[PDB]
Amino acid sequence: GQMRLPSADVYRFAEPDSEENIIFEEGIPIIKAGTVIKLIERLTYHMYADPNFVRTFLTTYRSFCKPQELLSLIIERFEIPEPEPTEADRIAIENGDQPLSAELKRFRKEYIQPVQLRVLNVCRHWVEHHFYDFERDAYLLQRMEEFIGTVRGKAMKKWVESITKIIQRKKIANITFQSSPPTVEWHISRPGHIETFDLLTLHPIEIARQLTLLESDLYRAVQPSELVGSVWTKEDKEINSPNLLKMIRHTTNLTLWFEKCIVETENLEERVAVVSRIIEILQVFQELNNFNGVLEVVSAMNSSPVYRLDHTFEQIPSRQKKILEEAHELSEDHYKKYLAKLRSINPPCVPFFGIYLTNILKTEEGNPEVLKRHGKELINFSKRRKVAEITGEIQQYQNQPYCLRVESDIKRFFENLNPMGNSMEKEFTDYLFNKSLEIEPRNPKPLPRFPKKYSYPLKSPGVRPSNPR
Amino acid sequence: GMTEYKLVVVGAGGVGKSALTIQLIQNHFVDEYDPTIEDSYRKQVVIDGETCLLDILDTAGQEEYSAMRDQYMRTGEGFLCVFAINNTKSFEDIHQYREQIKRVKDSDDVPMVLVGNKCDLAARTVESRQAQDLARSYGIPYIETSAKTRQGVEDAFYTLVREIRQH
Amino acid sequence: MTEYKLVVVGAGGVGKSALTIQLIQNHFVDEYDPTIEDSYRKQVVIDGETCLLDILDTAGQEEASAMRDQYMRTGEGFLCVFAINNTKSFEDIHQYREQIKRVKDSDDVPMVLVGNKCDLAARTVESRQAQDLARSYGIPYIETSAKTRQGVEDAFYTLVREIRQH
Ligand SMILES: Nc1nc2c(ncn2[C@@H]2O[C@H](COP(=O)(O)OP(=O)(O)NP(=O)(O)O)[C@@H](O)[C@H]2O)c(=O)[nH]1
Ligand SMILES: NCCc1cc(S(N)(=O)=O)ccc1Oc1ccc(F)c(Cl)c1
Ligand SMILES: [Mg+2]
Ligand code: NA
Repeated sequence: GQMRLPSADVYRFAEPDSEENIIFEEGIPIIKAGTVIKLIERLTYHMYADPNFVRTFLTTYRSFCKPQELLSLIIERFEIPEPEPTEADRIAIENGDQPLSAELKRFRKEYIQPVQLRVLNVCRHWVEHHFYDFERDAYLLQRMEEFIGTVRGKAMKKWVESITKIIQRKKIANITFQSSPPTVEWHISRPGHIETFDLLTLHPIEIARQLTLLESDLYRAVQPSELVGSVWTKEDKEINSPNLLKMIRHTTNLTLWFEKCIVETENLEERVAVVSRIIEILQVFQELNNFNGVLEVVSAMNSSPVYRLDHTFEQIPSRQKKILEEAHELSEDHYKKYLAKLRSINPPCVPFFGIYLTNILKTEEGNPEVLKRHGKELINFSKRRKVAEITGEIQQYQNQPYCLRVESDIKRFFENLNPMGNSMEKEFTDYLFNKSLEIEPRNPKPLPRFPKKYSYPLKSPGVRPSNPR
Repeated sequence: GMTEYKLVVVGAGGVGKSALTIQLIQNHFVDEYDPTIEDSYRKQVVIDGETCLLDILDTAGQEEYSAMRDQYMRTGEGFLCVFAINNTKSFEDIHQYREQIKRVKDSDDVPMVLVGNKCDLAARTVESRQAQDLARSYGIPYIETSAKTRQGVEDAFYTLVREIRQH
Repeated sequence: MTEYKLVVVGAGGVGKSALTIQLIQNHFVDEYDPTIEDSYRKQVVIDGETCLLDILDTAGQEEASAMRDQYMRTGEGFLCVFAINNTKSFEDIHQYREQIKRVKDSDDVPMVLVGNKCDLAARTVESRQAQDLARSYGIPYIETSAKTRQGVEDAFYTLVREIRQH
């Protein structure tokens, strides 16, 4: 038979499941809704582990439970009473014999030790992967240190001593490849001559590689704490979502830099060379699975100042028109082809983050926090699972590093890019559009001619890599 | 077959804009949503006796990708310009959204509707007369909607489709 | 995208977590933090087909030995890891093999035998003895180093191929 449990009057997590406290979805069960007590019971269940549930819960719980209250509840979960001696044990003791204590030994082995170990696994994951709760609340950290540091008894000892050390290391807080990264490529600008760096003077292969390293690092730095609760859209977004915002602002700045490079090149022949070089960079982004970079280029080409430049488009080689068109097709029909491509490639990649943001925001806005059942309010956990499925997909693409060498000067050049200067956004984007009108006026105004601005060769070195011995 | 209208929702972030399309496309009568579901933004409707398909683009949450607005906007035949009635800044933003739509579509007469959205019980700061005056100055309809009761939601989208049909 | 549920099992300290983190992050973990249960996901193209690996990293410490049935039920394939400088961990392999067979009620569970820490010179388990055991199980034997990456992709992706051909 099943093990008997402590009385629900002395141990709250022994209350029977009912539709008034837990609802399952239609081989472990999937929880649709429940009380916080039932969620924590199933988070630390004696019959099975649910590591995905642990991640989901620790990512999303603050929308229904405060960090201080979560710690109190898992400490309460941990402190399980042992059963009293049974009749057979009593009779043995009355005869001066050692009791078999069969029921007690089974309850320790099959209920207490698994639940306690799974409570410690929640603590371990909380400290390792959600440490911001403790960075933001020093007293919460003190309580966790005291709880872990006072667990007695040999069965938990190895993990208690380990978690103590992990906490201490987190308080004061290296990649291997088997292949070598390819050689850094140079074009007109030579190493160390940062003052000559520009769109046409750096090697287009190396522009795409260094932007991919930069954009990959920005992508990998975004934590779920910047996303849950839609906090990047709220008044405190600069406080709560700084890595996400830095990533988006880089993308915006690069898009505007591409547009500025195009429309400030007034000579038609030179501007064709500029656009052709940008489409070559897009081709290397595609080869690197840098989808953020692909869309930076696509967004620039579809901007109002660039899209209208029919005389420039006419002179772009057909094969490059096709590269740009197929890249734009990734975004059509609500990113249908992009989503399929992302799910088919071999990482490393740099996803486009915007789709994730829209899906997290709409999941949060479109589902209720609670479900009302039998007069009780239950936490709608299905909604949190959906959010954590998105943050989990984000995290899965953050693991794989690019096997590309950083060039510190090219990296600094792109980190310091500032096409808007001191201008505000409207002033700057009106400037770009007015440049577009200047260099290719609206029909029936005639097309003017403009002098060349570049003193160096416009011929691209191409995007196939070279390899000296 | 039936006409498909490509509609685009634009407006300031952080003030409940996404509730408009969610409430439209939703199972009206079950408060639930999975936006990742292929065609969670397509809806067949009957407007003035004529069946059509609405394809709604709402990039809510991507407002900081400001250089992508042109590309997103060019996909649209008609636009809902949304502000929150308790956020005066979102109302003041409307002028620049409209100017950007006109530039991207290269037209002074783009089908669009102005939508004032009530996203919570915080105090209203934009009176309906102010929004009506702005809409009249642009020659476009004004619809107010609730983010919680679905009031006005159908009117906002159906009015926009009528603006497209009568363009 | 086909999804594959891989489970990494073996005695405490043999390098199950280091192997998994090297596969997932290309990083070698120097610390010895005993695992309770961890899970990882990895999208990867294997033999031209994209799939999604779900990797369960399990507890080797004996204090967790009563909690294994639950993860053996869910796993589709098992990496059975010992360390080539620890003879006791090699002798522990057969206990994992037998429990997996009992739980899944099957003589034919996808498995790979992994001899880890092959970067260390002080070997105490000879390759021949491990290969003999693998042949008796009908499974491949792959020596690995979580430190240098030697054999790591081969071990995990061989297990995927075993599940695919099951
Ligand atoms: N030299 C060397 N050390 C290794 C290798 N793999 C793991 N180690 C080291 O061995 C120790 C234990 O590794 P770990 O991955 O934690 O082992 P585990 O099997 O997961 N232990 P547990 O069962 O308790 O979770 C760590 O100090 C780790 O750095 C390897 O291939 N080479
Ligand atoms: N007639 C529209 C052609 C066009 C298509 C795309 S798209 N939708 O394929 O991404 C993007 C931009 C774009 O306009 C351009 C203007 C100047 C150029 F130098 C080039 Cl190359 C393209
Ligand atoms: Mg481990
Ligand atoms: Na206001």
